[PDB]
Amino acid sequence: QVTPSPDRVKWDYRGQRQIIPLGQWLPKVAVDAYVAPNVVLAGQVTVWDGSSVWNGAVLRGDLNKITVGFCSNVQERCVVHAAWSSPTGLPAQTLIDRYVTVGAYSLLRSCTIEPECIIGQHSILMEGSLVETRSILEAGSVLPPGRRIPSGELWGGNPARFIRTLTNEETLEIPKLAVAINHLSGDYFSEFLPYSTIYLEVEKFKKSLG
Amino acid sequence: PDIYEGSPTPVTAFLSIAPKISIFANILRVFIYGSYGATLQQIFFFCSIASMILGALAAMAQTKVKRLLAYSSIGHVGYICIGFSCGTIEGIQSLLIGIFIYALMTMDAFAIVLALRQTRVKYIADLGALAKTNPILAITFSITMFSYAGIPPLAGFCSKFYLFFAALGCGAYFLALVGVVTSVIGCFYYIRLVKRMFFDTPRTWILYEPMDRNKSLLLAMTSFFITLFLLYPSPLFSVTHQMALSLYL
Amino acid sequence: GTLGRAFYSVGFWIRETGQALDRLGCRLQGKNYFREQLSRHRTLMNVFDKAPIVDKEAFVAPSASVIGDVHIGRGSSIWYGCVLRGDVNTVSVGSGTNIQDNSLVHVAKSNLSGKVHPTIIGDNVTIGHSAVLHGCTVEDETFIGMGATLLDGVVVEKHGMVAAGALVRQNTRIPSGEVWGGNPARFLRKLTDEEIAFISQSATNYSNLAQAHAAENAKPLNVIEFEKVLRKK
Amino acid sequence: MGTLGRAIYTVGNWIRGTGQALDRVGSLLQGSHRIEEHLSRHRTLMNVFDKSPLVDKDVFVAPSASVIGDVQIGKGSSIWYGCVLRGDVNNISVGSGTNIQDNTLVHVAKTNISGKVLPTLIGDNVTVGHSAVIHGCTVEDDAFVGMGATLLDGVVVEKHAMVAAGSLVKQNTRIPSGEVWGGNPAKFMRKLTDEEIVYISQSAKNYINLAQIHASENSKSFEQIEVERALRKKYARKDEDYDSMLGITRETPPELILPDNVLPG
Amino acid sequence: GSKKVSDRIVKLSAIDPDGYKQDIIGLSGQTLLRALTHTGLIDPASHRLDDIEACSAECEVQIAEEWLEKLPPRTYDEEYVLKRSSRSRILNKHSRLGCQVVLTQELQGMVVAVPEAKPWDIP
Amino acid sequence: KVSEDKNRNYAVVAGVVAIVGSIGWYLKA
Ligand SMILES: CCCC(=O)SCCNC(=O)CCNC(=O)[C@H](O)C(C)(C)COP(=O)(O)OP(=O)(O)OC[C@H]1O[C@@H](n2cnc3c(N)ncnc32)[C@H](O)[C@@H]1OP(=O)(O)O
Ligand SMILES: CCCCCCCCCCCCCCCCCC(=O)O[C@@H](COC(=O)CCCCCCCCCCCCCCC)COP(=O)(O)OCC[N+](C)(C)C
Ligand SMILES: CCCCCCCCCCCCCCCCCC(=O)O[C@@H](COC(=O)CCCCCCCCCCCCCCC)COP(=O)(O)OCC[N+](C)(C)C
Ligand SMILES: CCCCCCCCCCCCCCCCCCCC(=O)O[C@H](COC(=O)CCCCCCCCCCCCCC)COP(=O)(O)OCCN
Ligand SMILES: COC1=C(OC)C(=O)C(C/C=C(\C)CC/C=C(\C)CC/C=C(/C)CC/C=C(\C)CCC=C(C)C)=C(C)C1=O
Ligand SMILES: [Fe+3]
Ligand SMILES: [Zn+2]
Repeated sequence: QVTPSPDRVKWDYRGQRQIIPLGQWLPKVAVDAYVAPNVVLAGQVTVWDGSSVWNGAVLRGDLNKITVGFCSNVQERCVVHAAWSSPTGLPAQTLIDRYVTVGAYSLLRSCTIEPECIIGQHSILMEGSLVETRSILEAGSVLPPGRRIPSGELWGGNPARFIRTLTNEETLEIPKLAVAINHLSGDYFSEFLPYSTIYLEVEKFKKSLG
Repeated sequence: PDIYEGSPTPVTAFLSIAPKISIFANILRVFIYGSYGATLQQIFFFCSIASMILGALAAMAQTKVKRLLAYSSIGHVGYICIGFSCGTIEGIQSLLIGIFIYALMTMDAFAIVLALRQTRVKYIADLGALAKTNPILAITFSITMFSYAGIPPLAGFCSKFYLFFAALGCGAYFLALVGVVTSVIGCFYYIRLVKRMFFDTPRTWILYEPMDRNKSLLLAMTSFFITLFLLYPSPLFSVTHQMALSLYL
Repeated sequence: GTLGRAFYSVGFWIRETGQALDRLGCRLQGKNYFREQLSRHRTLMNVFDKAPIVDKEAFVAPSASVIGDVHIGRGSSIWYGCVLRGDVNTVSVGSGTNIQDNSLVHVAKSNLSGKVHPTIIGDNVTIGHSAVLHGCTVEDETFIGMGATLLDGVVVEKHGMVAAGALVRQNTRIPSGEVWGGNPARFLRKLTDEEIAFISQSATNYSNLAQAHAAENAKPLNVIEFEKVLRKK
Repeated sequence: MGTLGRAIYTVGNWIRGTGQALDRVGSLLQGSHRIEEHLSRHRTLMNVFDKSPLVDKDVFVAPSASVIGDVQIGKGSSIWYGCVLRGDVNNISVGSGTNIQDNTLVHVAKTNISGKVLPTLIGDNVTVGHSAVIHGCTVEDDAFVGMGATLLDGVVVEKHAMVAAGSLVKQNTRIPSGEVWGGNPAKFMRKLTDEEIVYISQSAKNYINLAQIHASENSKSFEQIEVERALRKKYARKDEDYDSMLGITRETPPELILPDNVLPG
Repeated sequence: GSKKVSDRIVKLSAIDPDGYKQDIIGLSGQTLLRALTHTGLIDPASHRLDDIEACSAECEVQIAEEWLEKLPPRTYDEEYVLKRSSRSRILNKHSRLGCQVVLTQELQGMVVAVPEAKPWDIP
Repeated sequence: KVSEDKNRNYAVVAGVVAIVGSIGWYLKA
């Protein structure tokens, strides 16, 4: 039987809280990091200096730690999660290292991305998978559990396969892309004062109700 | 060095400055105002040379920040005691100027160290990539190091200038040679920190938590003083000449 | 321009100061309600002067994100969870076009990989659930299958179809009347006339469904729910 | 209280008026370009066509989720952040102990191109991974749908069957019991080991436990949020040596302790 | 996927200061210290870089000579750090700095003894 | 209508006294 509750909230005037603490696990956001207003950060999430998390992304650290490194970006509608353990037996936290560009609509679960990597749009990185430094995944790639992307290589496909070895110029371009995305995120960061004025609207909405 | 490293860092910062001021006041008023004479100035002369040499070499050996600063302070008290040794009004004035400038520089350095202790800074190598993760902090710390090295026109240049002024004023050329050598050694181990923050590309970075308002304001003021003191140094010069004279009149 | 940005920046200084003054006034009266964590999501968001222009007859779900210079035509619909970001370049949506739930229509964030292409969506276009459109052109009366990804430089010609879950690589042109699918997307077959009829009728149905949902969302916020949330213990 | 209290309150009123005037002047200086933030208009549960969602008492529905129209959700189920369940032209039914992960879309069709158009039926103890798309299909009990998978109209996922992460399951495809399918288009990969069946069950119960802590946090009032913010700040660090000098033992308050069933051990 | 993390995994055993043997995991190309920090056998906070200039022998391990022949010989700096960090200022012939040992496939099955942790957190 | 926190009100008075007394101190010196 489906027995509902009369008191369940249908419309919450506050909207979805961006920062969801879980016991003592409080998401940590650097003062110079951009987090879009509708992003959800829950539990053991750390967002470091210069990084950015864009509209519609969800970072849920309720089974393990989630880290977004220096000057890295998690783009629109990405979901980043983690598990208690990985099939490889290595620790199962999700580590996004520095100068990493995670393309929009990407799904990450208990994966490690070494510094200076680009994840193509609409990609999937599964439990215990590893992307070595200075590597690129094409859009739409699927990396199964415990699979590895060797350093200095371009991969792609469902499932991902070796395409070609990257040139040094290409690998030099990766931190530049991360820096450029941080520069763009600065413009969004400058649109928000430290406080919103919504509380005034709440005040008058209350007063109109007595 | 052992006490400075093992004590809590705020204790280390406090011990690095205030007791020197108090004890140098005592030394001035006891010896300078009293009278056995050339023997005691020779005491401080030999101890100054030993302190400069040992401080330079031992600091060059250090891999940890606190120990480096401790040995740096030992070398600088050698530089300062050269002024007491020469036994002139300008010697006392230069000693006071050195104490004041060293105190302000030490306050700057320990404000940075205390800011970095929030992420448990211990080794010089822990500063790697600081010019990337906090550019204005890496520049501020670099100004402090270059001031410690005595590079003009930073405030630290006064102590070097007087060291050589007294070497050619009291008539001491071994002292000048020692000053040249130890100054070059000091510059090397001070610019090693700048190299670590600006030139190195380590595989693992340490990201530091931003400092509180108190330390940022103190750092901002001490950094303007260190860069701009030589543009308007008259009040310190006049007040230190006043004090040197007041010891006997 | 530059003067506009200078005044926009100075304006923020004055505003920051005024809001701080208001918080001081509230603190003197013993109120902490300004501490409440309330969502700062804006359905339409400007980036300086780049602001969304939305037709009055277009449905935009409140949870959707429209950022920067984005044009939405009459009878078009932006569904729940959609994200449209035109900042480095523009995004335009024609009349009678549905952008389905959780879809993403955006442009290149940086010009590092070359000049940033705009995203052009024509009239009576269907964009399926959770599709990704990145700096591409989608002509009138075409069908983009849900979960499909279209990269920059792609052109979907009129009555073209992109099958669900397809990955259309950069600069690919999809000819008219053709069904392309797979990763990478390749020619599968020709479109049948019944499929064209379904394209048009599904678009007209979506415009009516949009109307219904816009009327639903436009209803006044219930005060009983507000009082229930306020009086929780 | 008293005359001093009243005077300070009046001065606060003056300061508030001045601050809001300064904010208006600053807005004018910006050329009025800044779209103002407003009260949230998102409705977690919404009617359409006079259809109301039927949600059981103990269901976690994230505030950012969208449950619209003719949707039924059974006991112990959970709808996570950013999920959209749009039951507007047809029915959506979710069984008991079933988790619909973050950013998932579930939808239905009024009339399919060919065949009998069917509602979207998700059974009991089903895991649906992050950012999946479920469209007009049937997922039977104890089935698993991988993250980012797409199920088209008429698809049937049978009991104890798996759809791999990233798969595109074409219309009317049937995933038989005990098999795992994947790819684009989805096709048979291999049989499911017994350990993987146990995994699927474990997934479902772990989610049931996770839903509890998330539901508890998302339903807290302003006052409790403030109380727990202060408590979290107080107990974030420690000086046990000074406590031993004082002869006291600080204990973590129970509102900061998670239940054991969600802890890694 | 023709390239797995399992291709780089190195099977290892560590004996804790209490004497109990534990089976641990590390990647080839990474240091023994990282493998030891995965399960907390050595506190990661005590040795955050893999550099000899940031080492006070917090990574120190004892290895029997059968596995010592399969490692490169200790450098002068390594022996300096080990000797000065010794309480008795004596160089242990089976001591290695864990941060200077890079794991390889040839070290599969190596047994390592982790001594009691030295103080490391300077006030 | 009224601020009820007595200690807060006293602190407000103290801050006001500090500000006004500082102004007077500058003015009469
Ligand atoms: C506590 C939380 C519980 C939850 O809710 S988990 C939900 C979030 N996570 C997921 O959805 C990920 C589910 N896992 C998957 O989808 C895995 O890919 C799946 C189906 C288990 C297969 O993984 P494995 O068993 O490790 O792969 P395998 O050993 O059978 O390899 C056989 C060949 O198939 C290929 N492959 C496997 N994974 C794939 C995929 N998803 N898609 C497509 N292709 C795949 C793989 O390349 C492999 O080798 P080859 O292709 O023959 O050369
Ligand atoms: C000639 C002297 C002898 C030689 C010594 C030279 C020592 C320096 C070495 C030179 C080599 C190159 C040095 C490069 C440094 C330049 C870059 C720099 O410092 O930029 C800073 C700028 O650092 C400063 O803040 C400097 C401020 C000093 C103020 C001195 C000016 C005093 C009067 C000015 C009045 C205010 C401005 C008037 C106009 C608006 C930016 O810091 P970030 O860490 O990147 O970001 C800061 C954060 N945020 C931008 C968001 C605020
Ligand atoms: C209509 C025209 C009149 C417009 C007047 C505008 C004048 C405003 C000028 C700005 C003054 C800035 C003063 C900065 C100090 C901030 C004072 C403050 O924050 O008030 C606090 C604390 O107040 C104090 O403790 C002493 C300072 C108050 C004295 C200055 C008040 C400024 C307005 C004067 C109001 C009193 C006038 C009438 C007195 C009978 C209230 O108590 P708490 O909420 O418990 O404090 C929490 C901690 N925190 C400081 C972070 C907020
Ligand atoms: C000479 C070269 C050129 C120098 C130029 C000097 C120019 C004058 C300086 C201008 C200052 C500009 C900034 C003024 C506005 C800042 C006002 C501070 C507001 C304040 O209340 O700060 C509080 C903290 O106290 C503090 O942070 C203040 C204390 C910080 C240390 C300042 C010195 C105090 C001791 C004196 C040392 C002298 C050393 C000499 C050897 C609370 O701050 P919060 O609300 O953000 O919360 C902090 C979390 N707990
Ligand atoms: C590398 O080879 C070796 C040495 O050789 C450097 C040694 O020594 C020793 C052992 C013997 C030692 C250390 C005796 C030396 C101790 C002394 C002189 C006590 C004084 C302490 C210090 C720190 C010296 C400071 C004094 C100075 C610089 C001069 C005194 C003051 C003035 C002139 C004013 C050993 C084992 C050794 O293997
Ligand atoms: Fe080491
Ligand atoms: Zn649909």
